[PDB]
Amino acid sequence: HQHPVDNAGLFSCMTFSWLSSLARVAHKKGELSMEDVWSLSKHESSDVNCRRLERLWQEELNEVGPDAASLRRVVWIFCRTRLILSIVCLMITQLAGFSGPAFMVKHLLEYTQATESNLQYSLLLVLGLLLTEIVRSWSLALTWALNYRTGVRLRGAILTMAFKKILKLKNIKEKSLGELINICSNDGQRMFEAAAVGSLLAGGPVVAILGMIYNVIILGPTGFLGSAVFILFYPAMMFASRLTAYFRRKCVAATDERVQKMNEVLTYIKFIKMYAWVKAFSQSVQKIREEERRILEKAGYFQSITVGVAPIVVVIASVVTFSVHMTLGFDLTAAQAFTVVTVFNSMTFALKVTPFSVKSLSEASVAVDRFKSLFLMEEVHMIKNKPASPHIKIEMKNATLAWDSLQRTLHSIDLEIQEGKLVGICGSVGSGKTSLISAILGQMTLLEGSIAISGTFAYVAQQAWILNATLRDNILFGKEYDEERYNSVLNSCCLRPDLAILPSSDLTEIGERGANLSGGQRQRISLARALYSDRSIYILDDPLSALDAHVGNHIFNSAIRKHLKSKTVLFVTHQLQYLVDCDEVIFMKEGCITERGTHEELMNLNGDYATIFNNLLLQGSVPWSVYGVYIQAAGGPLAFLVIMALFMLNVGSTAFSTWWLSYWIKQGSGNTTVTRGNETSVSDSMKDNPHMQYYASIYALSMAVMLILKAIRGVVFVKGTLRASSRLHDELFRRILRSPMKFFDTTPTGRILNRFSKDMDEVDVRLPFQAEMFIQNVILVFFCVGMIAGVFPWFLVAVGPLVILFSVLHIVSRVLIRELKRLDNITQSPFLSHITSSIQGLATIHAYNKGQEFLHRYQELLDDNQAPFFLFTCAMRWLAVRLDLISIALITTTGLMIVLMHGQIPPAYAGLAISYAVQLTGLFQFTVRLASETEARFTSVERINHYIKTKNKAPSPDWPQEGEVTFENAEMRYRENLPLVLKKVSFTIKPKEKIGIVGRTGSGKSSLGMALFRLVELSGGCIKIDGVRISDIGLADLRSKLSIIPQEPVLFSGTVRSNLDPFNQYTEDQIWDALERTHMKECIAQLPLKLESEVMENGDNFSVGERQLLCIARALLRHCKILILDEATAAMDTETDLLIQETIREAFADCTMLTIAHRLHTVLGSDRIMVLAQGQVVEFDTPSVLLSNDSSRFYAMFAAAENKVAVK
Repeated sequence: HQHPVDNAGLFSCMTFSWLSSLARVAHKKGELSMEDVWSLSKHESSDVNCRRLERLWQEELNEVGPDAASLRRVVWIFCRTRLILSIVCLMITQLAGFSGPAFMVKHLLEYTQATESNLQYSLLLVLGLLLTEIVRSWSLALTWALNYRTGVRLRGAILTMAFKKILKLKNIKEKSLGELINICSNDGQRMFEAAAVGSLLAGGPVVAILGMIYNVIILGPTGFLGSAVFILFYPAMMFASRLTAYFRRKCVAATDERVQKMNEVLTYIKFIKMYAWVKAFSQSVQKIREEERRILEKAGYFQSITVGVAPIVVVIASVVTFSVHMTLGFDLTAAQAFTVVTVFNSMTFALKVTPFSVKSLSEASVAVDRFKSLFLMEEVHMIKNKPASPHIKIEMKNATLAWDSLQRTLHSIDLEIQEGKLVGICGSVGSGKTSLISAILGQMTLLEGSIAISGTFAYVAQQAWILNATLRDNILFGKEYDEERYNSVLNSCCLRPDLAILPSSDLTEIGERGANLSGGQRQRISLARALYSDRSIYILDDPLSALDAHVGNHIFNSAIRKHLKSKTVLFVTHQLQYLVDCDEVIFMKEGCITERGTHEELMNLNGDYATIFNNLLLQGSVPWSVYGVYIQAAGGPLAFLVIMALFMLNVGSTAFSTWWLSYWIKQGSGNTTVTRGNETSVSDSMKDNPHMQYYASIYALSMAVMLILKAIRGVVFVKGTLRASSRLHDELFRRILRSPMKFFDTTPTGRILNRFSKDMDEVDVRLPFQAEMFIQNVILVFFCVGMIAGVFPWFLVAVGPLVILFSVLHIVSRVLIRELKRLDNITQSPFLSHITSSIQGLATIHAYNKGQEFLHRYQELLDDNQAPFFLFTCAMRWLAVRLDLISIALITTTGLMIVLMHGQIPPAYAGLAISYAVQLTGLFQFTVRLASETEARFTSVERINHYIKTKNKAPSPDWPQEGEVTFENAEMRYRENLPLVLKKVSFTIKPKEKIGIVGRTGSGKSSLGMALFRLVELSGGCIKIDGVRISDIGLADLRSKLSIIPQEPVLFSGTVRSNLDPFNQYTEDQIWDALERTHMKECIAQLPLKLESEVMENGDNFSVGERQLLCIARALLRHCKILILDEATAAMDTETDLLIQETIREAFADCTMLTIAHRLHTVLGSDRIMVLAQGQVVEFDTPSVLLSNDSSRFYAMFAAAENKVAVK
């Protein structure tokens, strides 16, 4: 039966032994492939379960009605038959995992206390213990198998129904926030988890109740205190979890703000370095980091108070019960005490899994509510009426429709067209053509009139849908491939030029791409698809919205007039050009019919259409270096030693408390003789000993000591790990990524913004948690083995082969698990891609007929994703069962060891060995899983560490005054692999002289500005300012003088005062004087807080002119002797332009002025004009002389610019 699951018997299904061959193949080969994973096993396909659920829901709706219908009843009825069997198996395992400690151990200890010699009794008891262990383990395996299969079935069915519903929506208004995910995406994983890890809820209370009753039976009124301890304990941990969640949410808000600021200042680095403004941003980031650190610290304390639930509770309950029981006058023995302790050690198993069940159930309930909210919407309704006459295609007779908002836009619409007729519709903006287009497709609701439609539609929207596939099939849209049709379509739409542009051929994709395409080409492929589809009636809505006249004419005369001569065409557009050739024109205005007839008749009528026409014509290897780096960053070996010492001290304290309990009992009476009864005798009772308060005092002291040590350990570990994480990344990374050069160009800025947002989370939140859990588990295992082997020295024989077996099995398990995970991870993505591409643009999908193709593709991709999930879960259960077998063997060995030696060991030590052997169950799986999880988190540190690893000449400040600018053959190159931009450039500028820069783009205009600031080192020559070489002056000293106004005005978040002067080097009087000169003082004065008013990002509070005026203000604040102006007139109005020229000439008239712009009039008034071409200086003369020379290129450019106005 194909899949092996359907052929296995009961024994193979109970042990998961049908998966064994895959492990052997994975070991032999090295990696797996999708060719031999498996297929799907039937009984889990989408169609069968979808039909079943649909039938159930329809029956429910018919039975009750759409007011009180519930999805919970339907889901329960769907999953009713198997949950009962799962519950029965769980009850059997919980009942059989308690009969061991309560009945088997007590009889064994009581036998040890007796004075006989038998082997049959002890052998029978050993047999009983082993059999109970086996039964418990195998029952648990069966429960898990059943639950996994049921969950997979339910998830598939619900997801397929959810995506089936969406394709028939006629009120699409919710954004792609619910539809894309919460209905057909990972939202079904919650419904899977509710049946996989949900349920299992009646597992804790039952065993807890049974244990409480048994304890009261054994001891009684003094045995009635363990219940009190447990009840008073657990709600405290609930409260601690709530507080941790609250603090975590607040920290999330703060770090979101920090990363927002980091993104804001990551790409302005030229602006920052041009003024040497690196001080402020460091301060701001440091403050935000401090606040985040404090909140994280508090959350860490409250989260770490929790991880020690079980042994602490056991010790507390035992101490209280036994102390109160003894300090009243009573009797105790080894059997009772150690039976009670062993029972206390088995109550705390299902209380390790109840909370996950509760939270999973809550999430599932919310998801079901959302699904039921979706399932009630308006369906589709397609018109099936046929025209009375065969010559009629569309029919309209006094039909009125209202758009559902119900808003009327159409009123008494009547028209009639026939096959082979071209009809054009004209109207203004908002006339109501779109309402008619929406009504003819049947989307609009019907209120009055009759509708008749025959034919097939071909719809071209004003926007291209663009489908994630190859060009050939995208044009094909699921049609048979041909040759003459294909080339006729290409020639008709003149797509051949575009084919040569494509790198490879017409086989690439039109998805995200790297070059995208133009709107006109998208329109061209849209009409290509439409006219290749070969439908009956064509609906064309303004396909030529943004095209040139020529291509419109060729497209028209090639396709519309020839191909669709006999095909009905409906044309809706605003332009009145092609309407000459149309055989019918209908004018729509104010939702009523105005004109009807041919074009010539329309001109004959001479109505509003004539007026409008006239107006228009007018891998994960992770070597040890990572661990070494983390340890070195944490502080050194001393921190490691301190933390390990504290862990060992805590666990040793717990072990000492239990040992003292064992040591008190052995000292029976103390060779004390009493005269009770009628004759003297030596008592054997523990109460008779005169010294009893000693031992109770030492008990209380032990409890207090253990509590104090646990608190100290938690605090110290949290603080140390937080310091280790906070130093490395931020301190040694932000200080380095603020002084590279050119590194910012040949590297995307979207992958340096990352590693500041995700890696910080991975290093701050999860690593300490996982490390703490792992270390605690390992140390506990070591202590348990040592404590057992201390009493019986021969126990260190059955530990060797078990270690060898564990080492053999672990590697195979790890390889199989990794390989199975990778396949699911790789195969996830096309599912999501198809879902997104289908959700975007439902109109065209519903336009022709296509629903079945998309549904089939969805189902196929669903199954291909589903299979490896099931395989992965089965592998995990396989490993768990093997480890359980090892533990059972160890327990049986120690029990037999106790039995075989009798009469030479006191009963108390035998009880202690038994009490410590039971604790070993269910630890190895936890240890292995936690080791893998904490290994997977040590990858971020590697990337961060990799990215981290990869004079004098101070003269007097006489720079001002005679500020001469001289160039002597300056050469520079942007990169070492590119041609030199500047080639022997030399010029001298006199002080207080105005110079303009003109030339074509790419000829080296920006090179002068880049090299004047020494941002890129020159390759030859030298530049001297005021007789001082710029190479001998420090970068900080040189940049503090010159100023440049950028072509685009940018502003940062904060107050106006910070945006004007962050260094607080100026008082208010100069700021007001500067603001008054640019006539913006009144605007700031009108602000309620003036200079304290808050400024949003990008300066959205102000208009463009205000931003530019603020830029000139901050330029005027510095009072520089040398100024560079760079294209201040990009898209700014003429009034503001004359304003800025007036302000510049009134303010910058006492300093050297250099201008680089595309407007000749800006540099017309300059003393001299510079012309550059191909990196060489061409012309250097006054404007009067340059204009007088015809051969000058500047004069030719001026004539060409002037001809654009005089001629036109």
